[PDB]
Formats: sequence, C-alpha cells, structure tokens
Amino acid sequence: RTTRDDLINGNSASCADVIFIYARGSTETGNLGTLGPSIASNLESAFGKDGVWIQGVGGAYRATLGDNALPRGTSSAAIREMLGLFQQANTKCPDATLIAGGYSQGAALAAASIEDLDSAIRDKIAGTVLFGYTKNLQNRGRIPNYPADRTKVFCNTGDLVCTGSLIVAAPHFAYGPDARGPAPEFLIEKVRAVRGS
Repeated sequence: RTTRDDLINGNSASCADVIFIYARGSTETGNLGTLGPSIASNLESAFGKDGVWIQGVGGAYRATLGDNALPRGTSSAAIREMLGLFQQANTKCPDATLIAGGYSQGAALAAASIEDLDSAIRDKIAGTVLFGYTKNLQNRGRIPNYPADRTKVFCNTGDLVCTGSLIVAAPHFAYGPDARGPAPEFLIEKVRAVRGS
C-alpha cells in the first residue's frame, strides 16, 4: 500500500531486474504517499512482481512541509537517506536498472540526491519522473548532471511550485492521472530502451 521496502527486505541472491526508488510529497503517509502506489502497480504489471522492487524513501525523510524552504528544497538528512538507498541498490544488485521519481518535496529530494550521486550510480538510473517539481523554474526543468532525455517533468498549469514559488494551490494535487498513465509509461519505455525486452 503506502509502504514498500522491497530493496531493504529483498534477497541479494534474488535481485529484481528493475529497482524503483521513490520520494513522497510533504505530509504524505508511509514512504510512497498518494502517487507512489499507482506507479508501483503499473510497474509490477509490466515487469512482474518478482521483476521489480519498489522502494520508498523513509527513514530520516519525514516529508516536513517547512523543509521546502531550505536551500535545496529539502533537508540534508533527507538527501543522505535517499543517497544511501541508491548506494544500497548499487551494492545489493549491481546489475539492476534503476528508475526514480518524486512528488513535490520528494521531487526536489530526488533532484538533489541525483545531483550529488557518484556518477557511476547516477548513470544506472534509466529514467526519472518528477511531479509538481518545486525546483522546476530554478533548474530550468532539469536535474543537475542528469540528461534531459531521461527526465520527465509533470508540472500542471496553475501549480505555483513549478513557477518559482512555494504556494500550494489545487493543481498541485492533480497528478493522479499522470501517475496512472504517462509516468509509468515513460519509466517502462526508458527501461526497455536499455534492457531491451
């Protein structure tokens, strides 16, 4: 449901081919929040339950609303947590293709983590999806040090966080359809582009 720790719980002897690491939005529950489960179900349909590991960013990431105001759009502790998960994935399953995503503060967290990641691991992330990207204007719709072709940003018209502010308006909560269709569609396509079929 809202909590998935497939990477942490997973057996190194039976690694999935695809590992998805996702960061929830502010004040959301579990480690997947409102959008994560929808993406997860569709990834499982495409790759099979044993084919993909779903891992939310929990631990030190409290998804505290106020942290949106910090320099990187989230806390240092949260970035360390997500970096640690990418590092665990790389160590536990060196041959798995990685994919990532984040919503709202989670999108800033995903961008900050990916920017700080060792390039060898970052290069294994075949595609990243960002919803209501809080640093969209500041980063010109990109994740620093990460290719534009592997990035997909979903920023609704009227979602003020996509236009340089931290005001939360109704369009910020209208990413449901994207999480159910185009976001997993993009992730699946990017994984198949490099893994083949």
